[PDB]
Amino acid sequence: GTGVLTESNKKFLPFQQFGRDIADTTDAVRDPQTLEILDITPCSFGGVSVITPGTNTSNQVAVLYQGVNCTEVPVAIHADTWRVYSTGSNVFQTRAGCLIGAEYVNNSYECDIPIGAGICASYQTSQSIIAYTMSLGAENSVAYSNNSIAIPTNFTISVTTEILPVSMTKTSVDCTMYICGD
Amino acid sequence: TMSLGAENSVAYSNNSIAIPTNFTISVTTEILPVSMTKTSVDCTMYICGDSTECSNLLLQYGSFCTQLKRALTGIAVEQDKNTQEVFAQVKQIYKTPPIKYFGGFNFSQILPDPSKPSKRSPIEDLLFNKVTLADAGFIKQDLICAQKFKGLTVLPPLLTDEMIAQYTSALLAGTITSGWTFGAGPALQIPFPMQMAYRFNGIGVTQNVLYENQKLIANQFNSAIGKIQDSLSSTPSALGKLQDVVNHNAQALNTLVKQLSSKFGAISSVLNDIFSRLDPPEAEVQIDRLITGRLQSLQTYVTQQLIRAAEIRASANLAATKMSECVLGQSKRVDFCGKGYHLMSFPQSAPHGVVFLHVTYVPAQEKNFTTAPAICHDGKAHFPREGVFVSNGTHWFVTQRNFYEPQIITTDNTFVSGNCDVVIGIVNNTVYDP
Amino acid sequence: ALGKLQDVVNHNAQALNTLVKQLSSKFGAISSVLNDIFSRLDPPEAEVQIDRLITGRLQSLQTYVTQQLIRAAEIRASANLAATKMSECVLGQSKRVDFCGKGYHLMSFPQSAPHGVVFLHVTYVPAQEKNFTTAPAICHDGKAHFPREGVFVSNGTHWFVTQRNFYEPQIITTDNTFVSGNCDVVIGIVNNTVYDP
Ligand SMILES: *[C@@H]1O[C@H](CO)[C@@H](O)[C@H](O)[C@H]1NC(C)=O
Ligand SMILES: *[C@@H]1O[C@H](CO)[C@@H](O)[C@H](O)[C@H]1NC(C)=O
Ligand SMILES: *[C@@H]1O[C@H](CO)[C@@H](O)[C@H](O)[C@H]1NC(C)=O
Ligand SMILES: *[C@@H]1O[C@H](CO)[C@@H](O)[C@H](O)[C@H]1NC(C)=O
Ligand SMILES: *[C@@H]1O[C@H](CO)[C@@H](O)[C@H](O)[C@H]1NC(C)=O
Ligand SMILES: *[C@@H]1O[C@H](CO)[C@@H](O)[C@H](O)[C@H]1NC(C)=O
Ligand SMILES: *[C@@H]1O[C@H](CO)[C@@H](O)[C@H](O)[C@H]1NC(C)=O
Ligand SMILES: *[C@@H]1O[C@H](CO)[C@@H](O)[C@H](O)[C@H]1NC(C)=O
Ligand SMILES: *[C@@H]1O[C@H](CO)[C@@H](O)[C@H](O)[C@H]1NC(C)=O
Ligand SMILES: *[C@@H]1O[C@H](CO)[C@@H](O)[C@H](O)[C@H]1NC(C)=O
Ligand SMILES: *[C@@H]1O[C@H](CO)[C@@H](O)[C@H](O)[C@H]1NC(C)=O
Ligand SMILES: *[C@@H]1O[C@H](CO)[C@@H](O)[C@H](O)[C@H]1NC(C)=O
Ligand SMILES: *[C@@H]1O[C@H](CO)[C@@H](O)[C@H](O)[C@H]1NC(C)=O
Repeated sequence: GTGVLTESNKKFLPFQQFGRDIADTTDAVRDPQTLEILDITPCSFGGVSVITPGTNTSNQVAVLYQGVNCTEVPVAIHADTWRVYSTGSNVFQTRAGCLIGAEYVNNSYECDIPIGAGICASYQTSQSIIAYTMSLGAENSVAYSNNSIAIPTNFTISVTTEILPVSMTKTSVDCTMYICGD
Repeated sequence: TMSLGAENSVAYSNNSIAIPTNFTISVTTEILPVSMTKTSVDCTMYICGDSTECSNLLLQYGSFCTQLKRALTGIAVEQDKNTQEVFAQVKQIYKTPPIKYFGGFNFSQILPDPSKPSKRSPIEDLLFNKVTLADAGFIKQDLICAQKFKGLTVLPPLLTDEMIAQYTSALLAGTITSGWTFGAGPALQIPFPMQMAYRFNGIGVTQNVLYENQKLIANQFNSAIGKIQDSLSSTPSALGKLQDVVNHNAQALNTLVKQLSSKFGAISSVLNDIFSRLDPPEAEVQIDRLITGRLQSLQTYVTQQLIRAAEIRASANLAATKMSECVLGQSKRVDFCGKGYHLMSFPQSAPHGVVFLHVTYVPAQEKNFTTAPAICHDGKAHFPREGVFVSNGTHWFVTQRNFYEPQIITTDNTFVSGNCDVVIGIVNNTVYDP
Repeated sequence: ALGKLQDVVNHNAQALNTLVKQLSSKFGAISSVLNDIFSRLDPPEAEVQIDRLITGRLQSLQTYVTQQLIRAAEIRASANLAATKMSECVLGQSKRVDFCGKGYHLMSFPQSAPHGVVFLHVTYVPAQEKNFTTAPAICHDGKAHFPREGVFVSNGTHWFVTQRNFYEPQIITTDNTFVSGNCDVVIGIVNNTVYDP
């Protein structure tokens, strides 16, 4: 196989050799010399996701790692050449992972680049790419009272558009010549 | 053999009308899925796990693994848009007034609880406890570890449940304090009993009924809400419609992951075995057959994922239109917003779905009467302006159509057109003049 | 603003271009060109390698069609919505809220777009609110007086009856209020004079 040989914590039976997961992949192996449990776990991985503004605007980017405590993405470095994203200058940990190269702001605006779990980044002001928490909308508290009614005294006619697709394009394929050219 | 129902028979005749003399407030329930889990898969290590040469050979097939990822990301962003359009239909974030006395109605069971750490209503908490959902992209540090080790991943929703509950509470406060005016422009406060009087007036029942049966209506509403909580708590199969989504998603993921074990006719299901214990010249062919089988499995998986995404999107559009017509207004489309004449609706969040509480009006206690289409007073037909011409006996009166309340027949609630010889069934009666 | 239709066009172009790119996939065979394969193999070997390409390109075609069927189902759902709107919105006035735009519906006008339609929903939006003091009824001679259509409203001293959507104060006469009962059972009733015309 291939993976990190790792110190195990489970127990086999006095005769068990292999250990299997649901999809019959070798989870643990009986050590050859010593009668010790040894677990085979694929060496850690995950998607690499990159947050960018338009290249028409900038060329610096943030990088989001899905499902990592951010204490292992420096563990799994390219050495073991773009380091500035593995190492911690601006490291913010969220439910989706940690995104490096983006500054966490204690404010809250509308959403531009959805990150997940309520966080979503943007590119603002001395220019950096910020990450903040979404804002639902302007706060409001209507003045309820049991002998008070608000009646409008003026109106505004307003017209809005609504785009709707109706039909797609009608294609047609030639099985014989596509599958089997001439 | 199936029984279709209590076989009944209504006593039709041509001079008889049945008018209810009482009513009943009935809170119904309706549970709708909105979104599903946002999975994402990578070929390179699902198919060719830790096998550089397998990756190099998979490079030949190539363009396939951009269709897969493209479809999956489309589905994920579609789920996010579904949630946006179902819930984010309010401009501001309204707040319930600090003091709660809405004319005797008791919304304690639907408004959020500051006591809980999560500001969810008792009903929302009960729903969340009732439905058991799998890990929603929790940071790894179970069945989830099996899938997560094959490149199969679940992304977390962009809308955390707390801010979904914030949308829900904003909608509740808006519809309680303002009415339907907050969905058609700016919020306009109005006392709740007057709002509910308008809601009666919009189903053909005058408001003098509510202003005189306010206590009964409040008590019935409170008891109905309590019974809703008890019923959807005790019965475990009440909301299996949401559990179906989670079951299907986890089940498809399990089938896909353990499908990695099939050999598809090859000598072994693990590639290093084929590479060490077999000659490369046809090892290429054998592992190519394995790759074709696994690509077929992924393609099938995403085809059912796409069909189920389309069905969930249709359900989400239905939920969004129910949120618009039912919650933000008062619909006349019968059985759209619950069995009976629609009064109000109250949204309540739930995992991967939403649940409404359709308040409706149901007549209770009928009574036979003798009716006429018109009344001939001085050789002129006299039709009812609004209502019916019932009569317990020689006492012909004019009531409204949905609640028995007799009135003397005068020239104010009666309009005249014709002579009393064209109408079949006209009845001689006096029409008092004020 | 109208990228919804451009999305359809782009999806169709991409879906129909991945097929054209797919022919350059050897699919486990020696090469993805039929003539070379037939010109460098004995009849028996060719069949084996060719079957690889034929089966591969067939699969690709099914993958493309199935997705076309799914997309056509989505477009049909969208087209059924458009028809419903054109009928209840362009050919009538709708009472379903947020169906024909936000606000109370007035009119709608269709305009033709490439592979789609766009509507111009003419709505009505109240603008300038004004706090008032209201009551459910008006006890005059011991009898409650409920508004025939509208709400009771006072500007601080006098009481009026106005519409529910536009401040239009009126003197309270007996031609716009209906009597129902006596004034000891409704909570919130207030004294006032109801004019007799
Ligand atoms: C291998 O040699 C070591 C050296 O003492 C011994 O302890 C161990 O038991 C041996 N392995 C086996 C399988 O006997
Ligand atoms: C791992 O993540 C948890 C939260 O899930 C956090 O509390 C902890 O500090 C992180 N690091 C370690 C070494 O556990
Ligand atoms: C409004 O509510 C307050 C407190 O709930 C009460 O004191 C007052 O009398 C009410 N106004 C009415 C019923 O007109
Ligand atoms: C109503 O609003 C319009 C602005 O759209 C303004 O021109 C007009 O004077 C206003 N009328 C009143 C009576 O306030
Ligand atoms: C109407 O029904 C309620 C119970 O829902 C009852 O308390 C009341 O007495 C009834 N009124 C009449 C007139 O039957
Ligand atoms: C409203 O109902 C709740 C039951 O959930 C009850 O605890 C509370 O006392 C009620 N409110 C009043 C004012 O009685
Ligand atoms: C009217 O009388 C008929 C015949 O007795 C009866 O079946 C019906 O129930 C009565 N009306 C009502 C209350 O439905
Ligand atoms: C019918 O109802 C009217 C009004 O309450 C009453 O005057 C009359 O006595 C009733 N029918 C009879 C018994 O004549
Ligand atoms: C009701 O139907 C019967 C049966 O034909 C008929 O004799 C009677 O005249 C009808 N009543 C009226 C008011 O037309
Ligand atoms: C109504 O009265 C007129 C004259 O008063 C009479 O000719 C006619 O037959 C009467 N009809 C009924 C149904 O009593
Ligand atoms: C109505 O009164 C409330 C509280 O007194 C106030 O916040 C609001 O601005 C008032 N509305 C208008 C239109 O002045
Ligand atoms: C209320 O309206 C009446 C109109 O009859 C007017 O005489 C009075 O001055 C107004 N009061 C206020 C406070 O606006
Ligand atoms: C209305 O007037 C009557 C006069 O008999 C009086 O008894 C009652 O208290 C008045 N109501 C209010 C709210 O002032």
